[PDB]
Amino acid sequence: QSKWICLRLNDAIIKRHVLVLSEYADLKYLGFEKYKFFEYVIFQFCNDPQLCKIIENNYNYCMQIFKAPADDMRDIRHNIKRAFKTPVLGHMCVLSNKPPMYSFLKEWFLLPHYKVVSLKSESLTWGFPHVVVFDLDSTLITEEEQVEIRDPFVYDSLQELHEMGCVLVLWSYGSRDHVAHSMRDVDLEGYFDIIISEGSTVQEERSDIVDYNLKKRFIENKFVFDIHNHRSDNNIPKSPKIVIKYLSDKNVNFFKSITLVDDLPTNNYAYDFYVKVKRCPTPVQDWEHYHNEIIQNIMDYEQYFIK
Amino acid sequence: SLESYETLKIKLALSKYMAMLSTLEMTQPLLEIFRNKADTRQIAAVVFSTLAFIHNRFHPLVTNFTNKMEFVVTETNDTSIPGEPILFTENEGVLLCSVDRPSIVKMLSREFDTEALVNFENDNCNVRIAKTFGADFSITEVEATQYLTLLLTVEHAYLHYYIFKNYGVFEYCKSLTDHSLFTNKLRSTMSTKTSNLLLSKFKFTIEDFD
Amino acid sequence: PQQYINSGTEIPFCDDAEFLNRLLKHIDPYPLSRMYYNAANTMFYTTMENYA
Repeated sequence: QSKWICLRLNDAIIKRHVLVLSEYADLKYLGFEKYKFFEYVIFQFCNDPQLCKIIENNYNYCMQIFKAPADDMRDIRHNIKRAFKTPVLGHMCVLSNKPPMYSFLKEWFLLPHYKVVSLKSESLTWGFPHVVVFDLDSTLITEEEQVEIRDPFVYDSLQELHEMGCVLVLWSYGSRDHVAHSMRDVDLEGYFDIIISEGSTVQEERSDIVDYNLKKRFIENKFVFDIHNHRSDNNIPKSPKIVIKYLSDKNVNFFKSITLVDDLPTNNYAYDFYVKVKRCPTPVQDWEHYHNEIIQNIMDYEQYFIK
Repeated sequence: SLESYETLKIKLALSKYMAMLSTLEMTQPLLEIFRNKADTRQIAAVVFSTLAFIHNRFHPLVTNFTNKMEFVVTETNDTSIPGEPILFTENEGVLLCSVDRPSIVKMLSREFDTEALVNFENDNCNVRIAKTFGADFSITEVEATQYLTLLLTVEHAYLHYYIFKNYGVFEYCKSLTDHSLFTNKLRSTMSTKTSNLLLSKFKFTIEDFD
Repeated sequence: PQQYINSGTEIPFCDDAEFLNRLLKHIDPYPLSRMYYNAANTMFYTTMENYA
């Protein structure tokens, strides 16, 4: 629960990317010119009013002041998109000069600043992309072990979504094996963008190849996850870390908004939108209302603010 | 670099030293004076001002200084000694320091190399072409080189002086015979500000070859 | 001695920090992180010469 402040760089020499500071003095860690890399930069509100006064006297950059008691990633994003009237925001830079312990945002991509040069743009969409992420084992499939397409209308809706550029990101928690069968069984991949498996579990991380099935080009479902929280509970959230990682692997570096669609609300750590799939032992053809919901969710920013 | 801003801090200390001598009674660029015998008193006074800045930054906790001391400069290799282009002396209470101009002048005649040698930020529109769109102060790297060179040379002398003052004549002789006390020693009382001292900044070795 | 800094009576100082900073700016790109070696080279050279 804190007041907050943000730089807005005057000359957007690099766009969209934003940073978070532990010190007003961190400018010294940044040195010359590199501030021109970061369109906006958030800092916790000054305790001493003289700091804010000197800031107010500085003309080198624009700035904003606000409250964000809501210590949440997506809520902060929403607030900032309001403040600067911008639908999209870049990645958050980090340094070995360790960030302020705003670790409530822990689960996120962190850019070690120098990768800024590594920031290629990408072809993959001519519009700014929306993204939707999915699961197999109990998400949208029929509950029969031989799953069925709930609706061929959905089957073609898959391709239709390309009209809007909605990117389609399956992460089955189930092993690669059932996906290996599913692929041959139904060319949803022929309608569908990105696939991942093995998400079921988290491993006790501590400091102490699949192509052969049919000559595929598919990912090593590597052990990229970590304990991350090391606490007495049993949650396997969908991971923006891995997700964005794969996105930048696809050179996907920006997005409008991302929705998770799954049967498990718990994994949603404040995703933009969550679609609790209605588990079904029949092809329900319920997709019509799911469509409508998602469309309205998209429209939310037609007003320039999600609400 | 995570040290890069500290290298900039070193640049800052350097410029702080430079501007004071560049403004206070700064008649001419160094070589114009040093090529001539004119106002050897001015030359020695500039040296003393350098020593003052050194006492300052090395031991800033107390700015007071025993400015009362004598000066000599020489033009005679029969007086000169290799390796110590400046030397302190005491004569029956007559504290004095002595120099040979020609040695240091001849020293400061080779700063003509160029850094066109090693890696830097990669050629890119970000590096340049980005600037191609949208958005007496006369100093050059060679002069800065020479000035830092002279500073570094005087550092040796100042450390020698400190030691001599604190330990008397015999230990001065001992150190001149053997500068090993210089050898790899940051360890100090905080008053020395030893990290301020540029020995911390650069390291070198010869290899005996063939 | 032809001179006597007993004539000296000062602790010379300057703090035109902003002027020094503007002057610093145009010297920022210089890679003394490379150049510095020149001084040591020439000093060692001269000392070698003097011993010879």
